[PDB]
Amino acid sequence: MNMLALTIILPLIGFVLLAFSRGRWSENVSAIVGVGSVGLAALVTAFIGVDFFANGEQTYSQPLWTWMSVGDFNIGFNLVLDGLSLTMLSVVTGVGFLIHMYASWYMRGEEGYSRFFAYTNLFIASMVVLVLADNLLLMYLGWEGVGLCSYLLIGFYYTDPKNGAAAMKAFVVTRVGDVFLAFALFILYNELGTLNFREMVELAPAHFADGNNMLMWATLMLLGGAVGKSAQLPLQTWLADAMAGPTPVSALIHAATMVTAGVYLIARTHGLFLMTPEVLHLVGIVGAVTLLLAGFAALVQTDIKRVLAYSTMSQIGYMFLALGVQAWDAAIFHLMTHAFFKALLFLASGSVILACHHEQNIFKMGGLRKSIPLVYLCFLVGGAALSALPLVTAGFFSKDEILAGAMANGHINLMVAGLVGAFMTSLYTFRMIFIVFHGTHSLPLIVLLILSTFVGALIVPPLQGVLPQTTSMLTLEITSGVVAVVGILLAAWLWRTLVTSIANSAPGRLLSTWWYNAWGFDWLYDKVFVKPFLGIAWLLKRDPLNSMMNIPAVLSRFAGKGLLLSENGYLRWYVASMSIGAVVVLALLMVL
Amino acid sequence: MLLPWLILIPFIGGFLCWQTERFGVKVPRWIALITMGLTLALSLQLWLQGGYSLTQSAGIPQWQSEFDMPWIPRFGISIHLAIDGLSLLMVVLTGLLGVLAVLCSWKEIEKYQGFFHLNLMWILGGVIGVFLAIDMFLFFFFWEMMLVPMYFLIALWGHKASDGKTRITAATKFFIYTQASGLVMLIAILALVFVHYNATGVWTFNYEELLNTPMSSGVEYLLMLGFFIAFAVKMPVVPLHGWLPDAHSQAPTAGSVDLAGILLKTAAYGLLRFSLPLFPNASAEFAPIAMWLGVIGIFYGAWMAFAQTDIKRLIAYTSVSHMGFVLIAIYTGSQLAYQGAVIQMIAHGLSAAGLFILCGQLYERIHTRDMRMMGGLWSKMKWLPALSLFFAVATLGMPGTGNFVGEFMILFGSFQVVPVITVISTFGLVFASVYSLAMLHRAYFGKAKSQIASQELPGMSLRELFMILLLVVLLVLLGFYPQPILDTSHSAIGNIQQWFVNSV
Ligand SMILES: CCCCCCCCCCCCCCCCCC(=O)OC[C@H](COP(=O)(O)OCCN)OC(=O)CCCCCCCCCCCCCCCCC
Ligand SMILES: CCCCCCCCCCCCCCCCCC(=O)OC[C@H](COP(=O)(O)OCCN)OC(=O)CCCCCCCCCCCCCCCCC
Ligand SMILES: CCCCCCCCCCCCCCCCCC(=O)OC[C@H](COP(=O)(O)OCCN)OC(=O)CCCCCCCCCCCCCCCCC
Ligand SMILES: CCCCCCCCCCCCCCCCCC(=O)OC[C@H](COP(=O)(O)OCCN)OC(=O)CCCCCCCCCCCCCCCCC
Ligand SMILES: CCCCCCCCCCCCCCCCCC(=O)OC[C@H](COP(=O)(O)OCCN)OC(=O)CCCCCCCCCCCCCCCCC
Repeated sequence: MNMLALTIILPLIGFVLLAFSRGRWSENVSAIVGVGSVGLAALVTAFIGVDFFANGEQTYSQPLWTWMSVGDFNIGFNLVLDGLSLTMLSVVTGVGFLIHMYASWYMRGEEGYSRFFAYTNLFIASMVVLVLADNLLLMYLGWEGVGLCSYLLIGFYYTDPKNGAAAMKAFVVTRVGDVFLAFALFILYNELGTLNFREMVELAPAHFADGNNMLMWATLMLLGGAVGKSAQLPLQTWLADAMAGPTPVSALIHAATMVTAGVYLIARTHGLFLMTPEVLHLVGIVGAVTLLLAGFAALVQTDIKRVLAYSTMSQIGYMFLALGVQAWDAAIFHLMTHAFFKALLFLASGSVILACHHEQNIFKMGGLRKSIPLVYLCFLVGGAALSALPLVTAGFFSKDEILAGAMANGHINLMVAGLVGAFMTSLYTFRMIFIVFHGTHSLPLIVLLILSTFVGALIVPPLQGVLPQTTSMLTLEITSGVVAVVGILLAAWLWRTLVTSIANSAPGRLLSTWWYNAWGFDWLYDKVFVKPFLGIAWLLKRDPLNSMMNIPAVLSRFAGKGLLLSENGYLRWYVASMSIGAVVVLALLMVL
Repeated sequence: MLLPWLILIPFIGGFLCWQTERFGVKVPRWIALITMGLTLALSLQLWLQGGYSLTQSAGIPQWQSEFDMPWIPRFGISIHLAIDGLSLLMVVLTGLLGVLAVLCSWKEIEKYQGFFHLNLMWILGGVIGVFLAIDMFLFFFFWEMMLVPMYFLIALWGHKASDGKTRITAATKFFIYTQASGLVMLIAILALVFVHYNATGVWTFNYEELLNTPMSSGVEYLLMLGFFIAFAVKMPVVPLHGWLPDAHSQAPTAGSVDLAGILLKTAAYGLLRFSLPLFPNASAEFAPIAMWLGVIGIFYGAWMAFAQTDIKRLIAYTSVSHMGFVLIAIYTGSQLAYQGAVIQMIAHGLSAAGLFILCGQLYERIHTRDMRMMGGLWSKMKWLPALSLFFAVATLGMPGTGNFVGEFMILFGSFQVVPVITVISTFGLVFASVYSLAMLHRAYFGKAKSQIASQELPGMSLRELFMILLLVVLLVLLGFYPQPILDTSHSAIGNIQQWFVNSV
């Protein structure tokens, strides 16, 4: 097949046409171009999957050209497709198509319509390049494009300076993560002589027979890039502070493309991560820690968007935990199910923002179960998939598979972290929906409402032969359902006097304010990075090196002004200076 | 026999551009375009007939073309020109930049425009001459003779909104920096020629005969230091960068003098062809100092660029940071890093040309260069903020542009050689993203900060827009397909690398 290059080229064509359109086209024409390019990519992905399952799920390679060839440095411009690439491509294309349809409905009467769709098409193109590249440098191309498109999409309403500040923060934090990823690329080329994923996996055990320090460094820097893009520790503040953009931007970033790039990077490089078990368990610890902080921070937020952002944070932490406990199939399955229900939740949140006015607070509003039953039902089923209602939602099955991977690998701390994370997830989710909703049948809403039930759990990712198979189950299902049920019942019981009594207490208020400030990571990152940067920039705004190199001009001017005093115009002094020079010349000649 | 004509065509074109001033004011721009297109087409013809993708490194000296005619036979001085892949890439680059400079200085309907064109072609022909000369005195002559035209069109034709004293000060600073460093290079050249004459008996200024000069380590170090100071003024290397932002800011407001004189770095070529082959041991000992000066240049240029309120000074400091990257690349001794440095030189030329042309158009649109006086310009202009976004993305180091190919290939080779410097330089790439986004947010995003930014600005002319789009297309082609450039420069880069590493 010659259709993977089509899945790259079609969103590229959409981006180029809509960017050079510059808003002169109608809304219908620009919507047709952007949504049609993304839908054509989705249809070509569907046909690629049909052809993939027609054969024996064989890995396919499509080279195009050689990107660079300097001696032994041979970086090729080749695409590859296997089960993991097909799963990520299908998720990206389908969820992006649904978000594009909802955005075409949602962006009516908005300036920058074609610019919005050009940026989202370039986002889809960059992530398709990211998931289809057979080597790390082409994947870095896709990584950088995804970061640039996220920067362009977060600061879409560029007139508000807060939006631009959030976009700039997201771009700088992700660029730090990509510099870590670049370190990984440099290490892997310097050691193995290649950046092809299959070739690196084949060449790593032979090369790293005596020393294994450089492979551990490379996998640690790969994890650094992954937590850069997936908004984990210690590069996590951008997701919380960068929801100032539009709602379809948030849906795309949180479900389709941006946060799933790190999970894909860990899954694709699993052969390198398996040779460094300490780094893989460090991936698990990073996921568990980010899980805990996101769950604790999500309850104390007072906005729907920030709660959904920390929900995305917590679920990406679940996927990172699953990769750490070598539950690769569970991690990818949770990626697809979380894409479905988080896209659904963001669509319902955008609908309830449009139903309300000026995006008001969640505490003063309530009793929306009668005015808007449809948005309430969509939000309820999205939360149930988020909070793992047993045997009715796909998220329950995905979290059950992740917890079974935690069972089978003999990790205790990650297990209890996942269990209390599931509890905390149930509490914050049902808290938020019962605070907001208590006291038109759009087709994408119905599609990811169906996909948030067990119908989405019926889809099995074809990761056999690509990712290694994951290695009591009834008791785990019972205790997970019990934890989710008691979290639901507790959040229904409280949320309103006891919550005010707990919050108004000084330890309670201190903990609530500490968890509202992203565990103080924004302040810490400001005081260690942003404030000294501005201090050094203010110290170096007048070019001190230029002044120090201009010092000889000042010395020359001073010396010339001093020497010009001897040209006073007096003939007697001229005769005196002649006699002084005669004395000096005679004395110097007599000395030597 | 085209290199003597490669230097002579710009000279005769500028001379006849001055001569045709009697026939009109709208006339010499067409003659300028004709002679720059002729030089560019001749360079493209010599590229197409060169066959640089099928030649192997056979030892320095190895030229595609060569020519020798005795100029001062008393000193053994001759017009000695030669060309290979790297030199031809440089001459094609300055031909394209001169065409862009002529197309940028369009509609300058004024008296003595023919002399402005004459100075421009003297600068461009001089840059071609230093790129082609392989006689040391001839190379130094060409090196120092861009100085009078550049000085005169900075001091007399410069930024007219500023005072005439400021333009004269910037021009004199640039002249004093470059000419003093050139005189230091002349001292090094004379000492090398005399050392070869004493050790052998043959008196010459030929580069190919001065290569086999037995000398002590200290004398070779001093000769290398003279050459390096001459190249470090023009590279620019900190702290000898100070002439560059004022020379850019007091350059003529069209944005053509930057392209003609500054935006191709003959200093990196000079280091590659003269500092490494003539003094390989001294360059090997000097490499850590040059690498740390490059790191300091990267971060200092980034911090300097962030602190500016002027766009043009910001872009000049971006040039300082990128040339710090190139300076790190040159002293690695790595073929991959050398090829990355060549790609980075070309990509920096194209991207900085686009940035300076867009800044000039913005200044003609809003009559100010202060970033506190604008904001929200995305809603006021039709083409300028998006092209500026592309070029800030390019000099940010984004894959898909040639800057990424050059920068990351430099970093791959450097990490093979020097890992810590590579790590610090990649954090310099983070700093590059920071200043690019700062410039984009200050200029084109947010609300209008004054009254001139609140009005619908006039659109872009088709010639300016089309050459900006040509630069965009060339940068994208360099990012996605840099293989013809690498195949062109591979033989020369390999010969320089092999001479550098087999002599130490
Ligand atoms: C991750 C990106 C995936 C690829 C798609 C888009 C690529 C970027 C498009 C813009 C830049 C293109 C520059 C490169 C073009 C191809 C260069 C090349 O080498 O072509 C020759 C190659 C056949 O020869 P080759 O395989 O190289 O043989 C080895 C030589 N001994 O020829 C072939 O194999 C045919 C290749 C056809 C490619 C068609 C691309 C169409 C793109 C349309 C949208 C353009 C968007 C431009 C802007 C993008 C963002 C900057
Ligand atoms: C390979 C798959 C992806 C992998 C990752 C790739 C990452 C690298 C991509 C590099 C390109 C730069 C990316 C960012 C460019 C942003 C430009 C932009 O903002 O375009 C939108 C803008 C229209 O927006 P609007 O606000 O409506 O209009 C302004 C006037 N009122 O548009 C305009 O105003 C007009 C267009 C401005 C310039 C558009 C981009 C030019 C560069 C890319 C195309 C180059 C030419 C194509 C052919 C290349 C050679 C084959
Ligand atoms: C302020 C701006 C201007 C810059 C400063 C002015 C120039 C300063 C030059 C200082 C030179 C110091 C030389 C010290 C030893 C002199 C006596 C001696 O023993 O000379 C040795 C040697 C002659 O002995 P012989 O054996 O015949 O030579 C064969 C060489 N293997 O001698 C030789 O072979 C000749 C050695 C020549 C050395 C190179 C001279 C130029 C070096 C570049 C310029 C100076 C350094 C950089 C600039 C400094 C800061 C501005
Ligand atoms: C009003 C303003 C003007 C007046 C005030 C300002 C000062 C003006 C004068 C500045 C220049 C001072 C003299 C510099 C040259 C000194 C030469 C010297 O001492 O040479 C000694 C020795 C010669 O070599 P030797 O070892 O004898 O060889 C035979 C056996 N090997 O040499 C060696 O062995 C090698 C010695 C190398 C180090 C000496 C040169 C230092 C140069 C410093 C500047 C450049 C630093 C590098 C680049 C920085 C960034 C651009
Ligand atoms: C230690 C292990 C873990 C390492 C990784 C995790 C920690 C690093 C995370 C860094 C996050 C920094 C985020 C900064 C976002 C700033 C966004 C922003 O809008 O900043 C404001 C300003 C915007 O510029 P302007 O357009 O002019 O706006 C008007 C001015 N307010 O813009 C600015 O003021 C510019 C701010 C520049 C920030 C530079 C950050 C550099 C990060 C380097 C990380 C190095 C890690 C290792 C350190 C050494 C260890 C030995």
